Amino acid sequence: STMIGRILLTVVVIFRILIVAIVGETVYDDEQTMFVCNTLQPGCNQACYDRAFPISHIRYWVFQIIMVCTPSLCFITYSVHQSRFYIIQVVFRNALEIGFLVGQYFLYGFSVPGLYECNRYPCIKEVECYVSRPTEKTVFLVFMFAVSGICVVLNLAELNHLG
Amino acid sequence: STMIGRILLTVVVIFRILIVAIVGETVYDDEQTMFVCNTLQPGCNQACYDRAFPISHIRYWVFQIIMVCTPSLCFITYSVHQSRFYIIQVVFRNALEIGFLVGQYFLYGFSVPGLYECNRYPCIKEVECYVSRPTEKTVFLVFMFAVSGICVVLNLAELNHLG
Amino acid sequence: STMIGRILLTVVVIFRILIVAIVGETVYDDEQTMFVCNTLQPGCNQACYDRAFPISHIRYWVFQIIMVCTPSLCFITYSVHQSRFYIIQVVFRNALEIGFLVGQYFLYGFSVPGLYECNRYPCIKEVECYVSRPTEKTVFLVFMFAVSGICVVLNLAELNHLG
Amino acid sequence: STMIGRILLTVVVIFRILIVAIVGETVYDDEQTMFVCNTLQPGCNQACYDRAFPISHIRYWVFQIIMVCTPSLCFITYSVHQSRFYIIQVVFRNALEIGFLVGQYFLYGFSVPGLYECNRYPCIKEVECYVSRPTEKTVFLVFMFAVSGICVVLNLAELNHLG
Amino acid sequence: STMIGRILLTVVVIFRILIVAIVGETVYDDEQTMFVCNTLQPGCNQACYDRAFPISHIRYWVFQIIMVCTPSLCFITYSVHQSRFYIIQVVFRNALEIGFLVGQYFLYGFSVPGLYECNRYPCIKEVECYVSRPTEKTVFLVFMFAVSGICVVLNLAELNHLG
Amino acid sequence: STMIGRILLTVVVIFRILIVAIVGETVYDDEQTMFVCNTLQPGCNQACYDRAFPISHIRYWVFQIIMVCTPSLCFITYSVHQSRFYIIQVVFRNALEIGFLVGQYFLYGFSVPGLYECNRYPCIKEVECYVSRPTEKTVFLVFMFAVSGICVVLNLAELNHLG
Amino acid sequence: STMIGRILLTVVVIFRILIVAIVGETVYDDEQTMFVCNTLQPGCNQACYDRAFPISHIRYWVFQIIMVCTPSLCFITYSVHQSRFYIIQVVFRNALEIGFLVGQYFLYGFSVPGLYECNRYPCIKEVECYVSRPTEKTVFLVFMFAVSGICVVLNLAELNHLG
Amino acid sequence: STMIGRILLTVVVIFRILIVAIVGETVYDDEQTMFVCNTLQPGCNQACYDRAFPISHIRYWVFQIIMVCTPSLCFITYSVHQSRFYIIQVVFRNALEIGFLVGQYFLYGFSVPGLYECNRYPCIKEVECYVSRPTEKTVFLVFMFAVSGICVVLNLAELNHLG
Amino acid sequence: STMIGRILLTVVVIFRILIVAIVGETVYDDEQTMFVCNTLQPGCNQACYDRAFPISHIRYWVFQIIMVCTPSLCFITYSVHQSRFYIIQVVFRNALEIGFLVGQYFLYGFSVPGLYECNRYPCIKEVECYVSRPTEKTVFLVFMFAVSGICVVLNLAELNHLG
Amino acid sequence: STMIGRILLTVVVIFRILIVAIVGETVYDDEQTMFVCNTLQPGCNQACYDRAFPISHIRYWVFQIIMVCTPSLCFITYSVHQSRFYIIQVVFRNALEIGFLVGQYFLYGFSVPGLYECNRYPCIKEVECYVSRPTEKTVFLVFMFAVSGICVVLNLAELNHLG
Amino acid sequence: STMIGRILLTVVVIFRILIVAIVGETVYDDEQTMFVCNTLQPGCNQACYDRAFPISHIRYWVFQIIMVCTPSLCFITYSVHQSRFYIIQVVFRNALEIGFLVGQYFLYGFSVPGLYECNRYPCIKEVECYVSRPTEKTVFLVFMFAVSGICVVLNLAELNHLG
Amino acid sequence: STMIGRILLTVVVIFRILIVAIVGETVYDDEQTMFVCNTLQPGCNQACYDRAFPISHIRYWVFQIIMVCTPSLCFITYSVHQSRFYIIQVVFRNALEIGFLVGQYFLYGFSVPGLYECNRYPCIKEVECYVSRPTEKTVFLVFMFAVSGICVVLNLAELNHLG
Repeated sequence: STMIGRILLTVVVIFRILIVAIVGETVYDDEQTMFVCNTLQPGCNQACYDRAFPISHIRYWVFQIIMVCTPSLCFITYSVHQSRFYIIQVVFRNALEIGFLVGQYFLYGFSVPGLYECNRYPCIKEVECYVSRPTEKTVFLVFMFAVSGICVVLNLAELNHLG
Repeated sequence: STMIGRILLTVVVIFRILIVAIVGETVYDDEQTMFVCNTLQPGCNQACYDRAFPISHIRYWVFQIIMVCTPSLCFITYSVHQSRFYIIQVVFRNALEIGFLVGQYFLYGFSVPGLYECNRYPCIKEVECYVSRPTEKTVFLVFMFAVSGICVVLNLAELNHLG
Repeated sequence: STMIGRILLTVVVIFRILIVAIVGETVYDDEQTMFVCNTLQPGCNQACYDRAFPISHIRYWVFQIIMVCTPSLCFITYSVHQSRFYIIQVVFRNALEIGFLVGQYFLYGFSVPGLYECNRYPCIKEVECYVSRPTEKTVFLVFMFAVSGICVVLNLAELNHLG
Repeated sequence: STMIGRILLTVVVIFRILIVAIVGETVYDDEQTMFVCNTLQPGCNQACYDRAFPISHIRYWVFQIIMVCTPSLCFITYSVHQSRFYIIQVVFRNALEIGFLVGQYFLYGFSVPGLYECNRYPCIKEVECYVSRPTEKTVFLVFMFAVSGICVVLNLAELNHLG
Repeated sequence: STMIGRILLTVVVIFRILIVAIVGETVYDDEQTMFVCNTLQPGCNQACYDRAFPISHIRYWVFQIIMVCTPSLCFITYSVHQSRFYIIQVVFRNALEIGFLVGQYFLYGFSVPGLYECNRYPCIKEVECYVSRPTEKTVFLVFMFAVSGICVVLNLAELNHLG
Repeated sequence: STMIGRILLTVVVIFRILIVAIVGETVYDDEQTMFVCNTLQPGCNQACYDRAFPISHIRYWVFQIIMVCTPSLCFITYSVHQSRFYIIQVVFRNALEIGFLVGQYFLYGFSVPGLYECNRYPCIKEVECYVSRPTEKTVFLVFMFAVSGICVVLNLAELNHLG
Repeated sequence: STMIGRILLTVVVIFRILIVAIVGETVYDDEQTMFVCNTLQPGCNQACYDRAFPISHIRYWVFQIIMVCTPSLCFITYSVHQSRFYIIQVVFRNALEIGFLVGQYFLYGFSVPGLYECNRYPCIKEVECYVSRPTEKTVFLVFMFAVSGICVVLNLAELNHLG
Repeated sequence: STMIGRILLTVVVIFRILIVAIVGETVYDDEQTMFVCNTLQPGCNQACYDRAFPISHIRYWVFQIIMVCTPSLCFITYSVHQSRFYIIQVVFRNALEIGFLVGQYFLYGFSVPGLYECNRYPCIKEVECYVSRPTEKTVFLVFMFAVSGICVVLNLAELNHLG
Repeated sequence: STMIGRILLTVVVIFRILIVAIVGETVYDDEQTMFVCNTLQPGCNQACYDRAFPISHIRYWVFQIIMVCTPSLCFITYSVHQSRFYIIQVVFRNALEIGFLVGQYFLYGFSVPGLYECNRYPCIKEVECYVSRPTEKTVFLVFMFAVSGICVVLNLAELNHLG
Repeated sequence: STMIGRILLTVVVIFRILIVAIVGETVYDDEQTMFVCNTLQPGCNQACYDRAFPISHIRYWVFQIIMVCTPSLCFITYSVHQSRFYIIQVVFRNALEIGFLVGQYFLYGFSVPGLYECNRYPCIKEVECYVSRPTEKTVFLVFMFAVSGICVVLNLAELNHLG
Repeated sequence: STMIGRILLTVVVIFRILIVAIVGETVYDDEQTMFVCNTLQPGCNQACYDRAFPISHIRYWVFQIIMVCTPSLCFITYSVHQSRFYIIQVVFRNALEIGFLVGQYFLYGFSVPGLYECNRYPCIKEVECYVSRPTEKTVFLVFMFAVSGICVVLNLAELNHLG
Repeated sequence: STMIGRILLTVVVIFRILIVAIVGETVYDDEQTMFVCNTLQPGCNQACYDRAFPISHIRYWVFQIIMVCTPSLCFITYSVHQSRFYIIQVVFRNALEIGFLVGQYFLYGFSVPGLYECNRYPCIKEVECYVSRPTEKTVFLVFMFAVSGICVVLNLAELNHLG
């Protein structure tokens, strides 16, 4: 019952990592080339794009994948050079993944709107801008949040048993 | 008679997976760059493209390839760490592939039209938009539906024998 | 005399497969970007391109390469799991390659014209469109038809001996 | 206490090297295509871009990654051909990394502004130009400066013990 | 004296093959995008480009590299399945390489002009068109002709000795 | 003292080769797309670009890397088939690298100007053109000249000892 | 009381005629140059302009001015060549002016909208078009209808007295 | 009865002449600027405009006004220098006006279509072109034909009496 | 003292009328061609121009010139057909000119701003538009208001004496 | 018989002069704005227009009208200040009009072609240009040549009688 | 001596008035269409044109012509209705013309520069703008100032004699 | 002999004045709109046009017509208010016309070139610009110089007789 969950964690991790490496890289290719605003101003496309999407979805997910696999790198490299390390590494993984999930919800939310209203310099008054591919990016948002939730839950399976 | 079908399933799976990795990625390269609508409105190209093609054909097929190979990943990883697992994994594969096939038919259908009629904001009244490469995408649709059907049938070969 | 022909078949197959993987992919890169029609109509470039070239040359050749190597995949995978299989696989290869060659001649012919005359909707009356790179695509057509003919002939060498 | 720090240095190094190889290459793809100035002058976009960003962020970081791993290449190649080499290589690594960090702060600083004011020939009087993606490049700047600081500190851990 | 020449042939062959795989592919990237003619006619750029450069330089060199290495593939595959084969393969290599060299001189010549004069349909009367990068393509032409000559000469070294 | 210099030569060679393979390829990507001249003439951009930069910086450096490693290829291939070869190969390497360095200085010099003055046909009288990225290309020029000098010096270390 | 009304009719007539000759000609100058529709279709601007404004306001008013002064031309030319003519000419003037007023109301109405919805060939489905200067043309419409009403009333003053 | 008709002829003549001098000149101002064809060909707008409208409506009407008033100029100038002249001048006026009316019907007809189909050189195959203001030009056509008919009839009133 | 004021009224009237006929017509020529708004919307230039300037300055002044000279036309035409008429005509002129002056102040005010903020359909949110020639139109506004005031005052000179 | 011809000369002269003043001025309005050539060259439109039409049709006809009425101006001004003058003036008129007619035929001919082939600097090789309104200008050419012929003939009527 | 000066004043006045009515109106036709600034900003052309030329040269000269002829209109209209009026009118003319001349020098100066430097909103920092036809406008400025000076002097001739 | 020359002077004067008022005004209409230079610089068209044609041909001829008729205005106005005036006026006319003719030759010369070479700021180095209509302007130049010469000669006829 409790033993197999490790199989589930490993498989969702590698799954999680190749959806994000083979699918996500090309939904987000033309983000800024196909982002258009309704103005004649130079430099308002750049301002309003950077205000709407300060850090892209896929950069945050790459960093979140790499950062929650660093504790394992420590646990491997300690073994090669040679259980108190084990529990520490597990609690640190749990803390990192919860912090990253809640930071995700607070950065992005649950949706990607199709319109944005922008009032940064050099734009005059407020302007309207149009996102390219909002429904696919919404589906990807919700899929990553669900997988993140599943691994949060399964990591919390192991915590209670030994702790 | 019944024994060889496994050879056929494995070969159609790897076949299925490399047509989709070497051919499909570049029919769908210029989908949004070569999608044109008949208007002067900013932001109606984005709205009407995202309404016509909410999730691209090839993202659904990547996910369908990866998702129907996850049960095997569980069956391998259980064997390394060490028959009731076997039958469960087979029935889950069958259920997943049937659900994905019927979801495909209900998302996309059997054709890709050359014209689309769109009435989303910011577009004014209804507008006409023009798909790039509708015949090749139709041939690919029908080919994937046929291969999906073949593996559905051959998976259902094995179910009856043991079950 | 008869024995060496297998060497010739294998070498023309791998030859055939790397000309098509290293040369063909970039003659056909800019096909639709550099296809131009003589009109002011939106959406007539897409219609007339898709009417002229319903399935690209190189997609048909990829599929023809992959499809005429699937019988060997069956013959290998049967041997790993463990002569009546042999002759069946050979006659199926022959039938597949002849069907694909004649289907090629009936799809494409022997030439690629430099002009095309098109009368699809949304185009008004008939229009004239201009193919990019017709001579190189003609040379590639004729080269693939000749190599296909050579392997058809050499496969038919083996049929008569055992059959 | 002191022994494990080597694990931390190695892991931050490989970490540091793959964030920079998988993330950084595509924030900086469209830097000059999406850099716009407010003029009708030919050649003022080139002048003002090259004045604002004389050496890109990511070229400096590639060179800094490669240059602070060359002492290890010397220490490996000496061992294959066959402790005084060791301490020398460590002090040289420390000196190189401190020099590169302070040179970074003096080249770039801590921010990337969204506007630039430029008065190079051929531009007339002073002109205003607009950076694409200033917030993401700022986050990357600060992240690289923090990781550089961490490895500076941990290298200085080892110096005091033997020295 | 005579023995070492084989070392020279092998090294010039691999040399010849990686200059052509790492350098040549990107001189010829923008050939048709940066080819411009002096007209307002649709479809005269395509006609005049295809008349000037019917088969690109680098496609001919790829085919010439692959075609003059096929005899060795026959000589290897015969050895695995198991001197009269040897001499035949050598004379065939010599004949192939001389035929390809002289065909090169008769297709392309020794120069790439910077201007071209074109009178194909749909162009009106004769028109003037402008080649992009003629000096680099000339240097590459002459370099490939010189290396081809060197291997022609060294192959003819071996012929006389045994023959 | 004299023995270790070989370590330094090997490491600067591989260093030299990966700065040039990972950094240089993308400074020189948009050279001709972002090269602009001040005219309305068709075909003066092509003429003046090819007059300013007859052979790109990075093609010369690729060829210089490959050409000064061919003597080692001869020395390896002789050893496999089996000291007079050794000294010959060293003097040939020295001669090749000095010839390539001085040819570099005579082709390019020490700078890349930001303006160019051009009077080739089809341009009318003399025209002014604007280089993209002159400071980064200058830094790369000077870096390659310095590394070339270092290996020239260290090769000349070995010459005197045996000679 | 009744006698002076003729003074009022003559003065409103000449008034009516010079507002229409000095003011009206240049409100209606740029009508078709500044009429814009929201499409990319050739020839939909012409179709939709001609459907919206089949006969311009000012052509109808010129014809109405000229046509209701022709009876006086008959009455003058009869007198030069030399009371039954008089009453006939008056009743004909009355009939003409009432017919022209009611025809005006039935052609144009009381307003000029700022938007028009158009579904003529070559336009696709229905389209939206934008009138230039709708408020000034509305003020002119209402002013001409009021003056027309005043002269209708004053002509009907004279009818009853003699009739 | 018969005497007054001369009053009617004179008044319709001056009427006819000022509708044509004050109204007609500006319906036909932008005829060729606002005539558009559906092509990218240079010089097909000129060819197809000149094929559709070989002689403008208003040039024919100016000439018809001037030509049917020349007999009166002869009759006046004869009287100043000083009945057989009279009847001759009347029959010549009648013949001229009938010839001009029937020539009008045979040149232009009764309508102005909104579309024209054109196959003149330099146009490719047949093309579609769009007339500006077809309804107003139709109303003017029919009005001039009706007035021409009225004066034809009234001239034929006088012929029978004396003749 | 009181007698000469009539000379002043007549001369300011003809003065007033030729400044407005020779100067004003061409300040207001390019009003709508040189009116620009900051948007990509079709039809927002028309909407926002017509909202900013519903009736042009010069149409109101033409009508005000013509309307305050109609009482004199009545007083002349009464005299030709033949003091109670006199005083009535004077009080009506006074009332008309005061009503027109105060209506002017309430329509236009005392300034013409260089910017306008507009939120009419089809414009999105509020937009900014730019008036051409605001200082010259301001000088003309103030000049016409001053001359109007002077004639108001001098007309009120005559009222008190007889009344 | 001979006496009336003077009436015919005077009337054809004034006729000739008002067709040319009321019709001709606006066929030739847009001659150079609507003259298009098939090139991208600056300044080839100007060169080829000025080569095709060195002196416009209507300037030659204005000068021919004014120059053949100057002898009458001499004959009038001599009479005011106060038969040998008479005959001289008539023979000079005849000589002037014949010289102008034959000069017309030698300048222009009898047609206006729709295409022109031009090889002036700055044009490259020969180019094709397209005349606007060639049929109307042909009709005007032939009409002026016929009227010129008629007055030539009638002037030659008077010569023989007195001479 | 003193008597003839009146002839000179009248002739310079009518001279002055027809140079300004026949020449000046078309130097100043394209002033704002051919005024260009070096920016991409909407609305900076309007701002900077109106800042450079607040009131056109020719409007000031029209007003100066009309205003210095109003005293004569008073002197005529007084004579019709019927020497103290005379001297008053002369001193008022003198005062008006001197005030207008010095106001001219203080508005415009003696030159029209070819460049203007502008820093009004919406322009960013300071911008450079280019005047069309500065030398002709300078010649006209100096000519009007000289003629104004001549009439100032000759008016001052008459003042001293009677005064 | 000597008496009639006055007839010739008067007629050439009025002739001279109406060729220049009816023909010249529209050769010089599009001078600056159809003047094109070969650059991308803003403001180089204005600079180079104003350098090439500082004062237009037709402004100089208007001023020369008006200035050589002012002495007659003096001679008329002296006669109305009432032989020493006569001779003075004649010598002044002669001096004015000779000065204007030689000033013409020194301003303009005898030709109008089709190309101009310009090196004014803001133009970069020297540029080439293209005159519109050089042959017609040359014919007009030579015609005005010939007529000017004729009146110079005939004025000099009268000088000698009385003087």
